[PDB]
Amino acid sequence: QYTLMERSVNPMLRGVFSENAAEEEEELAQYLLDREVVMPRVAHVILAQSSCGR
Amino acid sequence: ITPELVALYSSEHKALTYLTFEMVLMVTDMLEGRLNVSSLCTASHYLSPLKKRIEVLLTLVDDLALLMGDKVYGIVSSLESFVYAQLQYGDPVIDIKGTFYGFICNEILDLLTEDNIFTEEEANKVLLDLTSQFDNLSPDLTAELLCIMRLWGHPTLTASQAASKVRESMCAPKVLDFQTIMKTLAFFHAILINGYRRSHNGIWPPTTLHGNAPKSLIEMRHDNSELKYEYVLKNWKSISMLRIHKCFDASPDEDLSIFMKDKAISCPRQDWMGVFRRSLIKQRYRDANRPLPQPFNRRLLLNFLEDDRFDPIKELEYVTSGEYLRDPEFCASYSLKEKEIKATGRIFAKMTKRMRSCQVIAESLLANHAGKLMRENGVVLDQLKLTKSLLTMNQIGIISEHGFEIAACFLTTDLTKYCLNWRYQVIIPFARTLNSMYGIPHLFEWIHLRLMRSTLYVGDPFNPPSDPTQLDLDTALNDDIFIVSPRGGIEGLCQKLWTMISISTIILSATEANTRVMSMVQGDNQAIAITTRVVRSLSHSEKKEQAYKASKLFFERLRANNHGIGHHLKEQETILSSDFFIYSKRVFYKGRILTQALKNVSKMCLTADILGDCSQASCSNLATTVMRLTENGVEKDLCYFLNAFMTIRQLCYDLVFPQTK
Amino acid sequence: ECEHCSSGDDKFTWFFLPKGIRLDDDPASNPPIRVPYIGSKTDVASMAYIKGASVSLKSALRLAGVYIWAFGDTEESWQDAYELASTRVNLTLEQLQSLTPLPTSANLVHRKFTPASSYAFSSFVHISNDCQILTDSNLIYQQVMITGLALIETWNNPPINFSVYETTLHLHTGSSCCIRPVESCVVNPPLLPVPLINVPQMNKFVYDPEPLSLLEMEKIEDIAYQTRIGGLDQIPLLEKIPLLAHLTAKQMVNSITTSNWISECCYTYIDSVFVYSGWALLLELSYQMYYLRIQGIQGILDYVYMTLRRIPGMAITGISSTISHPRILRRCINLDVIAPINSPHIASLDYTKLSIDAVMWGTKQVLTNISQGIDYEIVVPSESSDRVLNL
Amino acid sequence: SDILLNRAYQKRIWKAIGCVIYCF
Amino acid sequence: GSMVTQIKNELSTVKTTLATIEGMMATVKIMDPGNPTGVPV
Amino acid sequence: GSMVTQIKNELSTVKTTLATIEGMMATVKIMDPGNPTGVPVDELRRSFSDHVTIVSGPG
Amino acid sequence: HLKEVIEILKGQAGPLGKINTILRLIVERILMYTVRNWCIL
Amino acid sequence: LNEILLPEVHLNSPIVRYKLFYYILHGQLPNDLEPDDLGPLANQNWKAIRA
Ligand SMILES: [Zn+2]
Ligand SMILES: [Zn+2]
Repeated sequence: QYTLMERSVNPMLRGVFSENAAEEEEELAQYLLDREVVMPRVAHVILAQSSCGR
Repeated sequence: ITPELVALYSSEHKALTYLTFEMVLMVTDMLEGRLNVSSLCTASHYLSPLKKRIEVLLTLVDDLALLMGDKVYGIVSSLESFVYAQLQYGDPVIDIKGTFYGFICNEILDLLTEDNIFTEEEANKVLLDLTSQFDNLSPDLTAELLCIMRLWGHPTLTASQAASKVRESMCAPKVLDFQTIMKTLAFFHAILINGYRRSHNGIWPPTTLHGNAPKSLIEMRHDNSELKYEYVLKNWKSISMLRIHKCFDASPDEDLSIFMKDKAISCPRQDWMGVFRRSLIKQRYRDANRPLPQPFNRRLLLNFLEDDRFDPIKELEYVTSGEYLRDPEFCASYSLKEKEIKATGRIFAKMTKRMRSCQVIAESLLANHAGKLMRENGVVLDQLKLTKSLLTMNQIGIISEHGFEIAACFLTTDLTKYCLNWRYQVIIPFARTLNSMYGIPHLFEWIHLRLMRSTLYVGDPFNPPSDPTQLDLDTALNDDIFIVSPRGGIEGLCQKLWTMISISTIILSATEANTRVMSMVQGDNQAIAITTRVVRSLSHSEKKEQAYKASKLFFERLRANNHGIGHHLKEQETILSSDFFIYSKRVFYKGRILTQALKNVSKMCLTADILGDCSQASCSNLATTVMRLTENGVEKDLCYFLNAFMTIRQLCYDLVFPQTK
Repeated sequence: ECEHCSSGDDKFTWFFLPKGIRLDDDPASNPPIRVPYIGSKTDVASMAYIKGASVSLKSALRLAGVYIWAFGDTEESWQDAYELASTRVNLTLEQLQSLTPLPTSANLVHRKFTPASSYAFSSFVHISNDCQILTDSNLIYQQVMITGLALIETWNNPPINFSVYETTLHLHTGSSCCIRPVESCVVNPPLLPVPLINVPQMNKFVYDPEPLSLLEMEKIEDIAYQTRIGGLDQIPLLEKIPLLAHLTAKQMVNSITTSNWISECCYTYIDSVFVYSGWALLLELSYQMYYLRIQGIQGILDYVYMTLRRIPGMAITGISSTISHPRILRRCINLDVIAPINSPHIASLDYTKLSIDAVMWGTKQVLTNISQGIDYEIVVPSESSDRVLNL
Repeated sequence: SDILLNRAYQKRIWKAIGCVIYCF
Repeated sequence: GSMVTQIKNELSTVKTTLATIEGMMATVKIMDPGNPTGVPV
Repeated sequence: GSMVTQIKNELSTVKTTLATIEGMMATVKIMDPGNPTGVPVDELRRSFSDHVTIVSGPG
Repeated sequence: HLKEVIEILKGQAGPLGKINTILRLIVERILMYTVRNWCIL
Repeated sequence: LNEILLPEVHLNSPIVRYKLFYYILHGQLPNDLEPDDLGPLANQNWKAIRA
């Protein structure tokens, strides 16, 4: 899926792929998770409904 | 053993056979299925009665296979329906008991005596031996004898034989009734308007009444009131000829998931011989002094991914503008279908990239806006409410003592050959009204128009055309692997429109007979629960007799309507029963779903087909199949023990049969 | 005799299978059949309902609601949620707050034909959680009911086709270590700054520059202003309970003219519930009785009695289920709304007629109070027009 | 338009008549 | 004049049946796969 | 009034035929020839490749 | 409450079941009127 | 890389009779196949195909 997404040049999916997508998702997951209490359900939901998750 | 063939010889029988790699995989899958089925019948006390019957069935059909050849799969497919024929052998109604049983016995006799392998006496004896393994069984076990279907392997396929069936369903004259088409179109319009009323705050769609509309229809449009089906059946000449204008702001790019699914795409027409093996076509091309055709290996997903300028509006313009009917590159072809034993459905079609994109866009457009408007059937994407609706439909006539009561007679119809029997002249009005509702001048009547102008063929690399002088698809004749100018549709393609037409026909037939029904049309199998009012004090047999008598008129009307729209209904397709109906290959018998656990256990193999081939994936597959076994009536204790046993078996197999050194 | 009931524990899910069942036999002989419990999928009460909302808009609303429910409702907890939604929409902070659904009891739900069972003996099974507390708890109790049904089904395996004796399963979940209290929705601020989130602004499938129309923006602004000024639940606690009774009565009246209202009715004024049910039904039937030239209080009472008596029994089952609940039943009896008459046992009571009697008592109370001059408040939900002038 | 009364209905009616007489 | 009225009422039926015939013939003509047809707008 | 009466009876004759034509038109048969002959598509291709935007019924 | 009864009776001349249930409800209401006011008869 | 793209373990493609016929005619393998059984393969110049 990454090999097809990085190869994609289609007008749709123009900005979907990002080279630092993994790093951005790690930073966002740290944002949601590096709190006083860790709530993996909330982090999963918020990631899945964020731009990185879409 | 070689990478390409296996030569097997047995001295006991003095028989030598050759097996290719695919045939080796079939034989080992079938033998694993036989082992699993026999061992489960040995183990479970529930399936214990089935062991001997399954063994005798296997022996008899193995000798029949040796006697006939590839035609024994006709007998297997006949047994597939004989299971249901035996299931309806014990219904209370005398006039429906044994009809399917007798007809299927006649068809098995025909299949056994067509080649004169068996005389009439021998054929009758063989039929009796086959049938005796089905009698004196509980309804649950008679349904769990539907595991044997893949226990005899699959037939050796040829392009010519597979093409002959589709060349005859298509390319064949079909007479249709204008009025039947117009009545079902009027009911289609009525259901569309009623659905758009049930949504969108109870207001009619933008509609233009015809000049023949009476005063009553004008007032119902003005008042935005529901169109009662009895009214529609009366004024069907005005409910039809009613132009529904644009209702949906639908766009081709509404859903992105449809564009990201890989579908088989055919080569350009100019090089259609590149599917065949190079060895077989090299000389016939050399004698014609022509270059060898270029092999085609592109995929739809990769082609869509590598387009710098891809606009779904411009993709749909291919069909909308009329360019599809002029493209000299367009080429559609069939190919042999795996794991099928029935003559019908042995092929699936592939188109070009532009016409596959147009097809998926049109199907998404129909499934998102207009498909939602007709819910006269009960099928929905939510499986939970789907099976709840199925149980409610099945339990109509089951009322206890804890006046008048209610009674149900169930009808099941097979719609496999519908795709080949659809004709433009019967779908054009529905396609035109859908085009008007979506705003597209011409989108949905594309399949038949494009097919009548192109020659189809079955693309098998080892099945080149018999005549080596036929090097161009257009000039090909209607024989061998070619299907010249198919007038019908293709399976799956434009199925939403066909399902909607079938729903309209079912509702028209129900209204014509003044009978309440609950259809559950699903594209392959439709189930109709005919409902009637009976006296509470009546006997159960008499209640079911009254229900069947009420359902007789509805069934006659449905047969007449389906014949009018060009679908001749035979005895094989329809199954009338006062106890059960069939939905998604599962039978709903008297408020129950029968088990069919042996079918699930027959596909419990020693490795997953996925590429990684880890031990975890295989063990997860085994666990999923054991979950199915638990859900299908097998002892939960036995299922737990079996899960542990086969997880151990799989790990030991992976340890001692290492894939990689 | 049950050993958990006999020893302290009293929380259980009661399962019953009647005697005399014979599958593939005369339906009259065996007990009545019904669709068994096969599961309960997702079933929003947002501040303002948006129609035709884009996928990005729905995703942003989900993100904001989950964020506010989980991490807190401070102003910075709203700023962070607004930014994270701004990675997918273009709404301003005010309309985000306004349109976002309720950040209370977030379900956190996240993502061919294979029936879970044959439903052979499970179609005859009675289930009742009347001895149980009841959204993790809802899923737990659905799991308990499914487990009990599967246990009943494996008690009579497919080899068994008869039931010569009636069986009862208790399935006590109380006195269990596993059930636990639930505490959440505390304020946890982010110990790390918001990351620099790259956003496909131009891509329509990820970001929508114009998710709300001008009319939609005007409507949401009007709703927010009306709530800020006119108010919604700012009313004191003493005023919330009668208002909840009025709203649940309106729901019941709209229902008649497994779904139930025991959760609301157990925490409100049941006599006020039925009084406002009568009031709402009277509002619905006012025009019909006026065009029929009905005169006098008793004319209204007779008309409403026959209207209630002529509705199908399936429609009134919503109110029947609420009244049949033991706590609500005792409450109705003690408030003189309901008198259990013409039944040797409570379970044999005609709860449809009982609900009709309760609604009739409420209608009589409303008519008498109106005649004496006690005005009754009219509520106009989904209105911040002409429908109020009609009401 | 005459209606028929079951025996339990008759007991109901006569008990109601007794109650009305007792209270009035 | 009465004659006229009846004639107007009966010509209303003539109108509706003629419109039915017209629509039926239009549907027939548009049912020929030979010539692809397009819905206006 | 007499001319208008002559046309009164004649128009009734028309009404009935129009009803009758409608009857037969309502019971017509739409037949698809199919490709029984099996003639190469090249030859069978005697049909429009172009959509025509003709209005059917209302419009 | 007999207005609906007469309306459906004229409309039809299914409905008979509604006719019967409305008649039964009316007569039962009259019966309880009589029983409640039994003393003053 | 060929140790990941292993051949199928289970059946996922149709069984073709003419594939087996091709492989048993290419090697001149013993058989009792009638001329019509082979279909188009009987007219091939297997010599060039064998070469
Ligand atoms: Zn207990
Ligand atoms: Zn525990």
